[PDB]
Amino acid sequence: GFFDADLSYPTVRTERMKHKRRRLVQGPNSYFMDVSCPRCRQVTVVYSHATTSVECKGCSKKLCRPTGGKALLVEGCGYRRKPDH
Amino acid sequence: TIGMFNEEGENVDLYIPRKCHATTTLIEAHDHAAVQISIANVGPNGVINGTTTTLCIAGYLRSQGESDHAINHITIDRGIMRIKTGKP
Amino acid sequence: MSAVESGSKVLRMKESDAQKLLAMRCHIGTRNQSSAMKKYIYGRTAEGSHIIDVHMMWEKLILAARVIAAVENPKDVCVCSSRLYGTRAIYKFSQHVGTSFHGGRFIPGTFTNQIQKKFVQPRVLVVTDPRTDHQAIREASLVNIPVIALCDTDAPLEYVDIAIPCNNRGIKSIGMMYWLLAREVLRLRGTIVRSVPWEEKVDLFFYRDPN
Amino acid sequence: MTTKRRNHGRSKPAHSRGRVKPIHCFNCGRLTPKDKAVGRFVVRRMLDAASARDVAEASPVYGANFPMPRLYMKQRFCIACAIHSRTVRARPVGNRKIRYTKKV
Amino acid sequence: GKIRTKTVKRASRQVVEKYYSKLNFDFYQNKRVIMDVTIAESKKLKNKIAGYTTHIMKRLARGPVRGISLKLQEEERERRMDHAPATSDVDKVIQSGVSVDKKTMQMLQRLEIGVPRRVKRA
Amino acid sequence: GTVSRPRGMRPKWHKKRIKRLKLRRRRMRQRSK
Amino acid sequence: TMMSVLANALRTIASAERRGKRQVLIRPSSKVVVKFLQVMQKHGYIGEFEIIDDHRAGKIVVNLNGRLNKCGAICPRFDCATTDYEKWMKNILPSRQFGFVVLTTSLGIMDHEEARSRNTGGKVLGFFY
Amino acid sequence: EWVPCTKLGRLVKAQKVTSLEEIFLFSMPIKEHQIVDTLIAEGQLHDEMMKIYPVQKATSAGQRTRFKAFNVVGDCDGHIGIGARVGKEVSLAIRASMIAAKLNIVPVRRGYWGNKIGEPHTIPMKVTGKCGSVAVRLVPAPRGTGIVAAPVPKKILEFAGVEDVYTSSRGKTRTHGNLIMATFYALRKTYGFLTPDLWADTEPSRDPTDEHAELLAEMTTA
Amino acid sequence: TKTNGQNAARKLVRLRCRNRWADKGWKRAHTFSARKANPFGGSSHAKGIVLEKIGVGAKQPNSAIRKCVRV
RNA sequence: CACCAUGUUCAA
RNA sequence: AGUGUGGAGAUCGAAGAUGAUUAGAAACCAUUGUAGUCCACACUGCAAACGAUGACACCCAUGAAUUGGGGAUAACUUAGUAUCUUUACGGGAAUAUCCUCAGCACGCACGCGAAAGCUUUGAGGUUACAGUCUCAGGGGGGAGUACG
RNA sequence: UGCUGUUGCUGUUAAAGGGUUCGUAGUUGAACUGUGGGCUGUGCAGG
Ligand SMILES: [K+]
Ligand SMILES: [K+]
Ligand SMILES: [K+]
Ligand SMILES: [K+]
Ligand SMILES: [Mg+2]
Ligand SMILES: [Mg+2]
Ligand SMILES: [Mg+2]
Ligand SMILES: [Mg+2]
Ligand SMILES: [Mg+2]
Ligand SMILES: [Mg+2]
Ligand SMILES: [Mg+2]
Ligand SMILES: [Mg+2]
Ligand SMILES: [Mg+2]
Ligand SMILES: [Mg+2]
Ligand SMILES: [Mg+2]
Ligand SMILES: [Mg+2]
Ligand SMILES: [Mg+2]
Ligand SMILES: [Mg+2]
Ligand SMILES: [Mg+2]
Ligand SMILES: [Mg+2]
Ligand SMILES: [Mg+2]
Ligand SMILES: [Mg+2]
Ligand SMILES: [Mg+2]
Ligand SMILES: [Mg+2]
Ligand SMILES: [Mg+2]
Ligand SMILES: [Mg+2]
Ligand SMILES: [Mg+2]
Ligand SMILES: [Mg+2]
Ligand SMILES: [Zn+2]
Repeated sequence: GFFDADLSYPTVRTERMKHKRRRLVQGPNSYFMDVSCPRCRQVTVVYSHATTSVECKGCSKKLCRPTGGKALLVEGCGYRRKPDH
Repeated sequence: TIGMFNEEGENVDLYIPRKCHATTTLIEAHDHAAVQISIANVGPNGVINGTTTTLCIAGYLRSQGESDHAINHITIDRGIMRIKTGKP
Repeated sequence: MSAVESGSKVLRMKESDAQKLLAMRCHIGTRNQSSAMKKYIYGRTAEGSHIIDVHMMWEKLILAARVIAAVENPKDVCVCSSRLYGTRAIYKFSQHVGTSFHGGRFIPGTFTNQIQKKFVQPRVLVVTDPRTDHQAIREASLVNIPVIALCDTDAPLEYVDIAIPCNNRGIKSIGMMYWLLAREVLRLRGTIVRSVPWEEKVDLFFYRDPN
Repeated sequence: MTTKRRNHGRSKPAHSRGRVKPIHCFNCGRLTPKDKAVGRFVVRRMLDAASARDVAEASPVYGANFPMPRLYMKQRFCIACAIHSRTVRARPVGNRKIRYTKKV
Repeated sequence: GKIRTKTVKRASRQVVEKYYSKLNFDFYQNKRVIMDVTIAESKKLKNKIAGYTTHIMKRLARGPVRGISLKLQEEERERRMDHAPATSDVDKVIQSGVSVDKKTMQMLQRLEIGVPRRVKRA
Repeated sequence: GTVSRPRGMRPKWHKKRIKRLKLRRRRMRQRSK
Repeated sequence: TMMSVLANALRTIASAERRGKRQVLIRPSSKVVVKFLQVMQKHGYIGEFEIIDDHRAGKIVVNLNGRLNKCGAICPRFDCATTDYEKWMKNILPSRQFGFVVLTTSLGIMDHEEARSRNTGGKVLGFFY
Repeated sequence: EWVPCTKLGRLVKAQKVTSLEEIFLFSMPIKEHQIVDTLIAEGQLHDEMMKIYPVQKATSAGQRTRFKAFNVVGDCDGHIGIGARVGKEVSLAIRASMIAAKLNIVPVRRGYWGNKIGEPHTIPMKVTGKCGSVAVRLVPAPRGTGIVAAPVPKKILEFAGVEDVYTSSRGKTRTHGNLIMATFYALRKTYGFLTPDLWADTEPSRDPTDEHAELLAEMTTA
Repeated sequence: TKTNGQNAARKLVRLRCRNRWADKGWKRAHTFSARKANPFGGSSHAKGIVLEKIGVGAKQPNSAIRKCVRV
C-alpha cells in the first residue's frame, strides 16, 4: 500500500514538476540576484530572465547576455540569489 | 431499513444488491466479474482466531485493472495494511 | 497486512525475512515499467533495472497469506503456473498448504465449460505471472473468482485483485516467494510456530531440470 | 467504398502537409506521390558469383583483398508495378498493419 | 505413405503403458505379445500396432515420450527430485555474503528494521 | 474499381454530355435572338 | 471560448462521477457554482469541497462519494413558474421520488422542492440525481 | 434424473439455496436450468415463444436453412429471462431457447409513480435498453395507465410483472431480435441504478459456496 | 447542430421556414404546381364523358389487358 | 505482359 | 486545365500524322507532333480543393517515439546520471537522464457506433437527450437540368 | 412521424460541413462589491 494523491494538497514531487501555470496556484519561475561586476566591483540587482541590456554603473560593462530563457552572467562576476520575499 | 418501503412500512424490494466497497456501485446479478474477498483476522499471536473481513469489488473495476489499487486503499482504511514502514 | 486489531507487531518483517528476499533477488525488476505497478517500485538501478519496495512486497504477501488462510476448505484455492519455472514451487506449495495446483498450459474452458469432466470451481486463484497465466485470469473473470498474482514491474493487472510485486522470472526468486507464502499461511493457521524456524528448505521449491 | 487503410495508403497525415511532389515510377513512369510510392534501396552486385570469380582471376586489381564495386539504386514504384513485380503483395487484413523499419 | 493412423497410435500407446516390462526392441516378439494382450479382427492392424510399439520402446530408452505415462519411472523421477541438499542454498548465500546496489542500499537504510547484518554494498 | 454502382455511364462523361448539350441549347437560342 | 462557467463545472463533476473518481478539481469557480455545490452537498450527493484562492477566478476541489449519478446545467436558463415545476420534473428527472431541479430565484438559489415550498418561481440552473 | 455438475446446482438440489435472490445477490452464473426449475414453484413460472424466423447460410449446393427461436420466461413477480437459440429444426430451437431463457433469468426492480400505497406497479426510474439500432425507453407511469408499448415489449413487460409504464422506441424496431433484447436490457437496468433509499451501508454476507464448502467437498469426495 | 441562445428565436424561425420546403409533402400542399397539373383540380371526384375504350397492358411481371376508358 | 467479344423473357 | 497580351520553347505532349495489334481499334503499344508544358502581367474561381470528419472552449486512461523552445544534472516535510569532438558565426557543438510548453503522429483503457471503425488527434463524455456560433441534408430519378 | 426535431433529428462511409482566410449585421460572451452576529432551548450533528 502507498499514499493516494490528494488534489487539494499535492506532494512535493508532483508539484515541483508542473508548469508554472499548471500548478495548483500559479506563480513565477524567476528571481533576482545580487551581481558583483568583475570590472566595476559593485553590486547590482539583476533579473534572472533579463532580456534588456544590464550594465554595471561603474565600468559600463554588460553584466549579462540575453538568451531564450535565463540570462547568462559574464565570466568573473559573482552572483547571489536574493530571497523571494 | 434499506430499500424501498411502503406507506404501511413493508419492504417491497425483491432483494438488496451488494454495493462495491471502492465506488459505492450496485453489484448487478449478471456481473459475473465482481468478486468477494475474505481476509482473516489475526489475534495477538500470529494465528487467526475465528473472524474475517469481507470486501466486495465490482467487475468493472477489475476489468479496468484498478481492483488492486482499490483493495490497497480499502485495507489501509480498515487498518489491515500499513501505509508505510516504521521509523528507523 | 502486518497490522492486526490488537496492534501487535507479530506479522511485521524481520531481518531474516529481509535477508532471504535480498539473497534470492526477489526485489529486482525487468527494467520495464507498468502504470499499475509503478507504485510498487522504489527506484531504478544504474543498469536500468527497477527496485521493488520490500515493505510493499511484505504488505501484499501478508495480505495474500491472510486471504488464503481465510479459506476454510483447502483445494478451493488453485495455484497455476504456465512458466514451467514455478511448476515445482506450486507443487510444493500445494503439498504443505493443501491447495490445488495446475502446471503447464491452461486448458481453455476449465473454469467455464461445466460438462468437460475436468470442470473445477476454485474459490481463489493464485498465479505466478499474469502475462503467461492470462487465460486462467480471463476465465476467472467469468465465474467470480478473485485472483492473487505474483507480478513483476511490467505486469498487467487486469482482473488481478492482490498483486505481490516481486521477481517472478528467476528460479530461486519464484521458489522463495512461494516458500515464504507457504510459511506464512502455516503460521497463520497455527500448524507451526514462529519462534522456531521452518524446517523445510527452499531448495525443494526450486525448479530442477528433468535431466 | 469502405476505408481500407487508416493512412489511406500513404505517409501523409491529415494535418502534416497538403501536397507531396510526385515521382516517376521506376518501371512504367507513372506519376505517384513520393510518400505513397513503394521505395526500395537496392545494393546489387555487378556480377553474379561465377562471373565475378572469373573476372577476379583475370584482374590484377580485384581479388581477395579488394572487393568489386556494386550498384546502388533508389527504386520507387507505383502501386501497380510494385504488386505486379512482387516487390509487395496483398496481405491478410490482420497482417496489413505489420511494418518494417529496416531492410531484413 | 506409411503414416500410422490414430487407431494404431492410440492402441500402441496403451499397449506400451500396460505391458512395458514384457516388451523389447524386437518386432516379432513384440508382435507375439500383442496378439495375446489385444483383441482385434485385423491382423494388419495388430502388425502395425507392433511396429509402432517397437518404435515407442526405442524412443523411450532414449528419453521420455509425450502421451506415455509409465508409473514406475515417474515415481523414480520424483523420489530423485525429493533429495534435498544438506544445507539450504539461501543459507549458503547469506553465509557467503549478500551484495546489493546503491538504490537497494538506500531502501534498506530507510527500512524500520534497518540494514540486514550480512548485506553489504557492491 | 474504387466506386460503387454508377447505375449509368461514368458520371464524368455524363457531365460532359450535359455540358455539350447546354452549349448547343444556348447557341440555338442565340441564333433565334 | 468558455461561455458558461456553471456548465463547465457541472460537466466536470458528472464526468468524474461517471469515471468513478474520488476527487475532482474545478476551474474556474464562481458564486453560482459554489451555491450549486452547497445545494448538492445539503442533500448528500457530494462530500466536502474546498475553495482555493488564486487572486483570480478561484479553483474548487470536490470530494465525491458514490451517490451522484448525473448533474448538468440547463442552457438557456429557461425561467420557470410555480406551475411549471411538474413539467420540468417529468422532462429531466429520472423519477418523481428523487432528484432535484436547481433554480435561481429572488429568494436565492435552491432546489425545486424548496422553491415550491416557498411559493416562488425562477430560472432553471441545472439538475442532479 | 438431474445430476448437478456445478456447486450451485448441488446446493440447490440439496436445498441449501432456497431462492433465486441468493443467486442474484452474489451474481453467480446459472449454468443449469434445473436450478431455475427447482427454485421457482410449480405454476408460478410461465414461458412463451416470442418469435421464430429462419436464417440461411449460402452453400455451393444452395443454402442451409436453420431456425432461430426467441423465448421469454417469467413469473409476473419481478423475474424475467430471454433465450435465443438456433437449431436445424424448429422444435429443437424452441427447446434450446427455453433452456437459454431460464439460464438468463434476471431480477427486476419495481417501484411507485406517486404515492407508495400497495404493491409496486411501475419501474422506479427511467431506463433505456439498447440492442443494435433498437432502443427502448421505459418511463414510470401512474396507476391505471397500463403498458403503453408495442406488442413485443408489452408481452415482455407483462411477463416481468410491470403493470403501468410509458414506452418510447427508436431504431429499426421491426428487427424483433434486437427489440426483445433491448426491452430485456432496459428491465435488467432497474436494479443497477443507485437510488437514495439504497445509500445505507449493508452488512456483507458469506457466499453460499464458501459457507457450504465442507458439504460440497463431501459431494465431490463421494 | 443548431443555435441555442435565449434570444435566438428569429434564427430558429428562419431555419425552420427554409427547411420545410425540403419536405415533399409540405411543398406540395403549399404550392400550386400540383393543383395546376391535377386534372380533378383538387376535387375528390370529377364528372366526364367517355371518349373511347382502351386496353392497357399490365406491367411486368404481370400479363393482362386492363380495361380502361379515355374520359 | 501478342490476341480471350457475347449469352433472349419469367420462374425452380 | 483553360483565356488575353508579350516572352520563351530543351523535355514531355491534348489535337493531328504514321506504324502495329485487332473481326473492327481514328484505343491501349511504337515513332512523332500542334496547342500547351516555363516566365511576366491580367483573367478564370468548375478539384476525390478529402481527414469525403465546420469553428471556439472543457473533461478524458496507457506504452514507445518524433519536431521546435525552455528548466535541472489513513493518504508523507522534499528521496539519480554521463559520452564524443574541441584553434573559430565557439564561455562552443552534439549526445545521455529527468521535467516542461507548443506541433505532425503511432500501438492503446473507458465509452460510442448499423458495422467498418473512432478513441486526450473522438466519430467518447447524448432518450441520464441543453457550453457558444454557423453551414448543409429530408426516398431514388428528372437535375445541378429549364427559365430568370 | 424524433420523416421538419424549441422540447427532439441527421451530416467519415447511407441524403448532407462551405476550397481557405478576413469580416459587418446577428447570436453568444470570464471572475469580483455577498449574505451578520449574540443568548437560550433542542437535535446519533460532528471531530
Ligand atoms: K504506401
Ligand atoms: K483524400
Ligand atoms: K509539426
Ligand atoms: K459581427
Ligand atoms: Mg505534501
Ligand atoms: Mg473496395
Ligand atoms: Mg492513397
Ligand atoms: Mg503544420
Ligand atoms: Mg490536395
Ligand atoms: Mg585477382
Ligand atoms: Mg477492386
Ligand atoms: Mg457514395
Ligand atoms: Mg412490383
Ligand atoms: Mg444471362
Ligand atoms: Mg503581336
Ligand atoms: Mg516524343
Ligand atoms: Mg465544387
Ligand atoms: Mg482537418
Ligand atoms: Mg466536401
Ligand atoms: Mg518544429
Ligand atoms: Mg490514441
Ligand atoms: Mg441534440
Ligand atoms: Mg430527395
Ligand atoms: Mg412530426
Ligand atoms: Mg410522436
Ligand atoms: Mg431522419
Ligand atoms: Mg454522402
Ligand atoms: Mg458573467
Ligand atoms: Zn509503375
